[PDB]
Amino acid sequence: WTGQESLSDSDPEMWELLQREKDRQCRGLELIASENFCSRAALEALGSCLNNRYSEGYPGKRYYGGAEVVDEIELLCQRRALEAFDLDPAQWGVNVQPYSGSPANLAVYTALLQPHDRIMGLDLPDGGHLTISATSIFFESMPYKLNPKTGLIDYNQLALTARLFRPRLIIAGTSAYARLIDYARMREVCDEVKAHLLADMAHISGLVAAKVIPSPFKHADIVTTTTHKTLRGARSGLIFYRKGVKEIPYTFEDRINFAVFPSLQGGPHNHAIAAVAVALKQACTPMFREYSLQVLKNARAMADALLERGYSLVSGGTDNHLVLVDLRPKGLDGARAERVLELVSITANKNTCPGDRSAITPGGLRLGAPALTSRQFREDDFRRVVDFIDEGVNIGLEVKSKTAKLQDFKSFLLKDSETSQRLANLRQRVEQFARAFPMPGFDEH
Amino acid sequence: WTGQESLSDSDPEMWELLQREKDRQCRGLELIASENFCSRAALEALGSCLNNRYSEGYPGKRYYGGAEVVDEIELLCQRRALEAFDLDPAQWGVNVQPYSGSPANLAVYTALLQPHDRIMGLDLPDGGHLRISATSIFFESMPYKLNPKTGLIDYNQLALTARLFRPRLIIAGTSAYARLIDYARMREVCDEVKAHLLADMAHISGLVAAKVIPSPFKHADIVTTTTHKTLRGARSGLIFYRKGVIPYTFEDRINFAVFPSLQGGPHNHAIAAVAVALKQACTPMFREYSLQVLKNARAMADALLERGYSLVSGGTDNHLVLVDLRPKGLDGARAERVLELVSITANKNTCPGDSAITPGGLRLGAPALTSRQFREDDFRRVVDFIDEGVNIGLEVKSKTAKLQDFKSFLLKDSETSQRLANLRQRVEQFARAFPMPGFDEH
Repeated sequence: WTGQESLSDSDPEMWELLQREKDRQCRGLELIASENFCSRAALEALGSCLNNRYSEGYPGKRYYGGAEVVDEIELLCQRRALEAFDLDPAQWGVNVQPYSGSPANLAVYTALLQPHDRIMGLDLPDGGHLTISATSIFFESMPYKLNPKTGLIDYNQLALTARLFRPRLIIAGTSAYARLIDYARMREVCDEVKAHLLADMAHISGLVAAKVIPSPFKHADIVTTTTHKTLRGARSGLIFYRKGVKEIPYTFEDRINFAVFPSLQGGPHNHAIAAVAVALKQACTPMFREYSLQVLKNARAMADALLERGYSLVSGGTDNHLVLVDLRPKGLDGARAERVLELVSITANKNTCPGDRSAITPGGLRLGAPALTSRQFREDDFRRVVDFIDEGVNIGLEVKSKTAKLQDFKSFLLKDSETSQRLANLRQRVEQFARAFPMPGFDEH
Repeated sequence: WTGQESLSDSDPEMWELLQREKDRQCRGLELIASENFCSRAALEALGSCLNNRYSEGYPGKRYYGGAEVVDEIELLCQRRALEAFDLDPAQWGVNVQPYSGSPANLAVYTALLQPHDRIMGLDLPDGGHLRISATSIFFESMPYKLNPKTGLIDYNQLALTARLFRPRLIIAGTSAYARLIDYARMREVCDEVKAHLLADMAHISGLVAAKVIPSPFKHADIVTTTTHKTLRGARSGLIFYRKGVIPYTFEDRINFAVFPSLQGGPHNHAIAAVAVALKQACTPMFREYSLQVLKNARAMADALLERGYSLVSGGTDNHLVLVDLRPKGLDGARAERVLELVSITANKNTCPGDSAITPGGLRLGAPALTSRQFREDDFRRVVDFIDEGVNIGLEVKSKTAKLQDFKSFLLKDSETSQRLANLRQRVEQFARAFPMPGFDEH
């Protein structure tokens, strides 16, 4: 055992699996949950010897051996994050250790709130498509809601209801929201009621960095994010925090750092920090701004094509990487569409429409442009992506007429021969279209 | 821009640093914190398109598109994990999503306890340096004790205080303890006081797989671990739990605590790397490696005993040895610093008789160097270099008063820095010649 023998030679079972995922990403239309195709350079650092370094604690104050290079990476990653978001290092700091998105938010909560302190966040922030929570368990949550008429945040009810609830922390964030969040309005409500504003910009950070949308940094105390959504890097988290005066100084740095370690996490994933750091250098470039504009252009193109075929869209359209389809008028629910699209190699997830209760089978569907725009899709290509989605939906409506239960519907897609061929036909064309485009990452895996 | 260009071309600055870490890993003696060197096959899964795959939820119940392949990698990793610890699928399940060890443990607390329920773990379970823990913040913790004279865990005193305190959960686990933990005895206590036994085998779990030390699964009903210490995999975490039988109710709650309570999407690249490594862990080869880790610890202990270093608890049954430097007249602060400057990695440790006192100890481990085909004679050779480091430490501790002055002296003094550079070069020669698991250059 050398320890240096390839994956394909030493573990065929797993290499066979790895290749199926690479083929699927290449052959399919990837529209799911603001995901992306990570670059080769970032991935190289992600699966590297940096995986082997213990480095509990923080750069500067690690006195045990070996953490000297890893210090310089962590400190580099910070500067590049502050650069990507055009932040004054005197006014802003950043903690690059959080293992993913949720651990980033959890570390902010435990840093600034006592157990049982009160938090407010948007109800069903990610769509509610998987029907307690950290927020709800160790602290006292109260949701604010979307306004069912407009599909936008009901900032009024949020302002009115927060005066009564008295939260110490309000979250400004939603991964299933196709419009721009009014951070200044959220800052009003927080200052009045005497609360921290946390901008969770998980799925839109690359857009914020490229300056194709308004920055929550101009208004938020704290900003959390992910690094694998619209930022195009590795799966990781970040926590940005203000520092300096306003002379009463901010006290975020030490509490936020102490919450990540030692309160919640162990030693950081230095492989992940380096892969993030690669992607953030990439994000600073003009190439990434031109990409981010194309993301918006493509999502708007997608939105228009759906509208032009008589689809309803939650909130009328988009200012965003996302477009939320409301399928209820068209006659299909989200679970049904979600499934049918999988079988023709199109990844989406269902989404709860504003107005509908928990027990209604979500009638919407969340789509997003980041992944495919990274494969050099233009507006024409997304217009043609919608042709494929619409055809898939029309198969669904045919099968809805011939079936009753969700389980009847689902079996009928596989077993009815006239349906399984129409799906196979749409799958073959979808796949003929998608393969032709380039793909970021490695050739083979 | 393709996103397909090499790291060295598109980011020379980062590539430089990456190779400095790889170089430092090859030329150094690496004894810190039970860390290891990950297989190339494992790191190839880690550097992969699996990074791109969203899959919040669990296999079989993920109805959004794209998850078909990742459903299989997750379930395969579970079977490969239950296989590696010789666990029957009817009696044991395993959750392979924890982002690391501390999330793996935190998920178990929230799964089983309410907030403010009572817990008991070992005081300073990791050691010294770097209401503190999240376990202290949300729950009501009262620590249990090492016996300050012997070095071992005070099982009698633990049972005394546990009768008073009425804990709901007890944590068996220390990443700074050179001994076997009497899991039978801890279950006897937890049965008596009606409490859950959690076994955090984080640092030792590779040894448990290879059957070279006794298994906590015999006596515990929840087991957490890491996958990058003795298991040699990528950085991650696991939660093993009972199922079957009057049935167990751990599966649903544990799963809910991981998602949606504490985590978002799983890291499927890391899960896939773990799965590569648990396959490696099921082989006779891995058992050779693990026996050699235990024997290289003893070989390291005995060479330190043979120069009259006191070791906490007399020695080791383990992958690591805990060196008491209070007799020798140096502290863990100065020791780890000198060793760092001659490419030897270790960390300071609190000795049983003392907290706010500079830790007069040292934690050294086999796993990493044993993975470079180090034998007993190579570890006695390691102790030679460590001993020369300690000696230089005493040489400087005489000449200088405070740590700020001490550390400055190691760089600024001409005669010391040359004797350092000389020792360093003899360590870097010795180590560079050994083989290294992983990629050639990064």
